[PDB]
Amino acid sequence: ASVVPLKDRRLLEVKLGELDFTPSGIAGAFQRGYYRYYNKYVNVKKGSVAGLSMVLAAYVVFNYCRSYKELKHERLRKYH
Amino acid sequence: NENLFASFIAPTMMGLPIVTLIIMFPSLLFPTPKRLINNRTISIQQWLIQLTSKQMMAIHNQKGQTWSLMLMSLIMFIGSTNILGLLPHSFTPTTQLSMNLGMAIPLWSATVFTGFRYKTKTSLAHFLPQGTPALLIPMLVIIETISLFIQPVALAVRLTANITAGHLLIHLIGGATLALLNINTMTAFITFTILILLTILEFAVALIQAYVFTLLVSLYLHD
Amino acid sequence: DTSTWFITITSMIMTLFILFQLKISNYSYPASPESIELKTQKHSTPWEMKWTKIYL
Amino acid sequence: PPLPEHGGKVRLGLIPEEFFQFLYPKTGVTGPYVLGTGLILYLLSKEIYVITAETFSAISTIGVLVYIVKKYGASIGAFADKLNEQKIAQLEEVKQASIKQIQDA
Amino acid sequence: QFQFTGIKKYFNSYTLTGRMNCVLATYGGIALLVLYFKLRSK
Amino acid sequence: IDTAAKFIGAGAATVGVAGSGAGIGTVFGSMIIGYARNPSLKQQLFSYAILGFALSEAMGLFCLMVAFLILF
Amino acid sequence: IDTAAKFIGAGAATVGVAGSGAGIGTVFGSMIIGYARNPSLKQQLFSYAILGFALSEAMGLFCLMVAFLILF
Amino acid sequence: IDTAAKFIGAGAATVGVAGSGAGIGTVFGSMIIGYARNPSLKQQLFSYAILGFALSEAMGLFCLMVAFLILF
Amino acid sequence: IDTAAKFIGAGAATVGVAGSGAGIGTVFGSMIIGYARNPSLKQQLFSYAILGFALSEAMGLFCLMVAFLILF
Repeated sequence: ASVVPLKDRRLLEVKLGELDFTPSGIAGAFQRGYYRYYNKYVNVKKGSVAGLSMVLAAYVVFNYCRSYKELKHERLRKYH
Repeated sequence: NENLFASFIAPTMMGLPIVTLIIMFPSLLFPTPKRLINNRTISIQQWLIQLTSKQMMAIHNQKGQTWSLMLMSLIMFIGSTNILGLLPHSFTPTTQLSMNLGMAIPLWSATVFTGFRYKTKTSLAHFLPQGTPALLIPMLVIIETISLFIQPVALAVRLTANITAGHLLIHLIGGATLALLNINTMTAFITFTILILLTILEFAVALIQAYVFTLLVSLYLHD
Repeated sequence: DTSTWFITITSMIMTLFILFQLKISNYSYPASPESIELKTQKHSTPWEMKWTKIYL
Repeated sequence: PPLPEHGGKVRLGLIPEEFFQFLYPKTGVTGPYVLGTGLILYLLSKEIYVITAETFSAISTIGVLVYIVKKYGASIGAFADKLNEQKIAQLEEVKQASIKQIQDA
Repeated sequence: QFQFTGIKKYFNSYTLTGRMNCVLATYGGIALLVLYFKLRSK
Repeated sequence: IDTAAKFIGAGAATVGVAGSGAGIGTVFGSMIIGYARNPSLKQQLFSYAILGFALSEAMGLFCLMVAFLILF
Repeated sequence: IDTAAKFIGAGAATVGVAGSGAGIGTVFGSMIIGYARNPSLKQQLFSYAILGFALSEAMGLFCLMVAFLILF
Repeated sequence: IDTAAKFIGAGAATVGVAGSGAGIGTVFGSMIIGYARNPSLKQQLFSYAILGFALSEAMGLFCLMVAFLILF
Repeated sequence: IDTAAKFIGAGAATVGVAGSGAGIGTVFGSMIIGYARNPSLKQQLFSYAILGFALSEAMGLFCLMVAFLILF
């Protein structure tokens, strides 16, 4: 399973931003990564936001799971 | 009696979940390329080192420059692990006081044993400052040695105590927004206080200059 | 909070300083490159005098 | 203070004009949008589950990271500029070594 | 095991003084004991 | 009985920060008169404003460290 | 004993928030001696004061929440 | 009653750092102006501020050591 | 209750060493601003700081020795 998780980061990193393979990241898949937010993080050209801001968005929702048991707070219903 | 603030009483929890994943994670944010031209996201990491490798190099100018290639690894770790934690529900390893007492003492005592393996006399004959007057020899060498052993405690406790102090004002000013179901005008001003305070809490980069540098001065002075 | 007992993190910090000394060790330096800028010239410069003595 | 008041009034008018323009743009695109309304429910169902807490400081640490995307479009120029000297720093050695030798031969 | 010979020239250079975690180790062992001692007397 | 002594020992511990509320007031007032003489702010003059700020807030916040320990 | 303990932890904390008034005496005051040497006014000169004025007040409004943290 | 007077006993002795908490603001606000006038910091003019900081932050944690030794 | 006043008495008596905290932050900062204008330190310039350090220190450790002699 080690060659399974190692081929997740390697494949993802090349595809997400940058690597005949180095200039493939020069156009970048940042145009593919762009459409998720709205438009506004446009500065990803050489300081690439959507390359980095996906890992940090993954590390937040991964740490939302551990905190969920402690801060329950929910009634016998749903919120607004 | 117009604007009544509220408060909420709730325990503020520095729990201890599984740490050895969380330590390794700000290593994989930085890649390293085996190529000549790089790919415009390492290239602004590679430039950022070039700068601050030219300020912990300039002072020393010795054959103690061999030590300085490590000191730029020390600045990227607590430069990152203090900047990751500003996110919504993340966890900083430099919050707990445990590892910082393992970052000070194996580094601080690596300095006093550096001159004692080469100089052996004049490293702690730096306790002799000047052309000795008579009435203040015992008042001096009980002072300048009590301000030596303070230095490992002075180096670690200054880091843990203000990093966590940033996190409580994040919660308490933030938690007073949630419990502000009274008059709704003052809710924005507490929110606007937060988004100023989060700009001040990017002095978590500024507090790593004051950890590598007073390690250099505590290296340059001894050696 | 006031946490306790300390058998944790500190053994997981020195494994990290096998990582950071692996990445940052492979760093191209402009200054280092500059220091390889004059090593090619003056070997060929005296090589011009190597044919000046081989003739004269 | 009077000068500050005038500027604020001017700023307030321009913002309203911009808002009107944005509204017109939103109105035009009414037929052809099939993206957001597929995923606006999971953020409406999970927000009916658990996601409310003392995390209005979640937005303000994400709001400040939007203002740095403004200067990131100037960080690109710096990034582009970075190593231009380095690559040129490499162009000087390939140019000097050939021309200094071929005339000597 | 090639996380060694890339940095093996570095180690025996500076671990002569840098690999003195014995003091750190000694402090850690003592710290664990005092915590246990206070929880023994509760 | 010590419930008040929980409070005032915390309530007296907080006023030791009142030095560093003024100590950074020196180093920012003393920078503008170091700047109006010599307009080279991008040099090391501004870099000695933050290290002077950080070394003063290092002795600033950890006075509130002893405040919470008396509470909690 | 409850309202006795709360209030004298609250008043003795608000001493520290006028402990940063003595800093902005220097921050707003040392603008004077800088402005008279050089009148480059709307430069970073007045704006470095705002980096002094609102950072020294940021230790002033620091402890004021901590006083109201022990009001309740 | 031994415990409660200790709780206020360390609370008064917390504020001994409040002298060093702003005494480190002055000396690092006096090398912003001594480097501005004469740029020769790399000699004595920086090592006289750290030597100013060592012999003034010797007295900040000097008093909190007493506030610990009155607590335990 | 007799030892209860023995502990809170040295609690405020070591606040008098904070006066040698902020009072030493000037006289080590004044050897910064007044060194660059005149490089003659090996003459009585450094010697009038050591007198200025020690005799300012003597009122620091004197208010430490009260806290010992009040307790024992």
